[PDB]
Amino acid sequence: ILQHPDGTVLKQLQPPPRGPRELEFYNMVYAADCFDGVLLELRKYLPKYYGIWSPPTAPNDLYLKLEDVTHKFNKPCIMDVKIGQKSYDPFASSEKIQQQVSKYPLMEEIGFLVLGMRVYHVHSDSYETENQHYGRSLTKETIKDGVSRFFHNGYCLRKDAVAASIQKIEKILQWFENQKQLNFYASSLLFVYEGSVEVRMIDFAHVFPSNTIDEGYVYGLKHLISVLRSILDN
Ligand SMILES: O=C(Nc1cccc(-c2onc3ccc(-c4nn[nH]n4)cc23)c1)C1CCCC1
Repeated sequence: ILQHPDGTVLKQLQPPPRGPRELEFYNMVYAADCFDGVLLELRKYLPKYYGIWSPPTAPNDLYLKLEDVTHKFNKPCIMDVKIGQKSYDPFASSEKIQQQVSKYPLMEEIGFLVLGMRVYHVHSDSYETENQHYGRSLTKETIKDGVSRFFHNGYCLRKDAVAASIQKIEKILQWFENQKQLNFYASSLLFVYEGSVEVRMIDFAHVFPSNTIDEGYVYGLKHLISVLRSILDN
């Protein structure tokens, strides 16, 4: 992800087939002549899409031009959470499945994985960053405290941001409970709050047509909501 001053991010397409699939996803959703009520509603929860972009002198180098969801914040606190019970898609080989489950074998049980966070700390005027090994080290015993860490800001637990996060996730869940045409694998929620709320769906390299509820994604959202709810009792 490259941040542009104009309030956008440029995401370089991942190698095939992932990058092309993510392009086609954005193209389908933001199709100008689209009057599909499900897809129109979905736009609210995605970054705004500004189309494919490539450098003037390099047509080979493909990017997506997306809304920077963090742009309107002064000191954004950011957390990326991968959602679902399976991080592999319906066309993965046995080895790919093994690779994906190996990456975090608790995905089925918990239904989400923290990819990382950046937390602004007022007292030090500095950022605490956690990488992918942080979330992958979390178990059922430590997931609540693992998530809570994100909301430690301003000499307190930011229960305001926790409650707001629940409310925004709930709307996304409502969308998922009113559609059976898309299933989402290895996609994320980006959480942002002001450290000095946004919750948006990102990363669509493994979104596929379906004729069923995305039960794994729903499970993930519900468990995430349950964890966040518990944090409100801290
Ligand atoms: O700091 C982080 N992430 C971050 C930082 C700043 C801006 C944005 C971001 O803002 N709008 C976005 C729209 C789409 C995408 C995206 N990424 N992959 N596909 N699409 C990203 C976007 C994200 C990470 C590292 C630790 C905590 C999580």
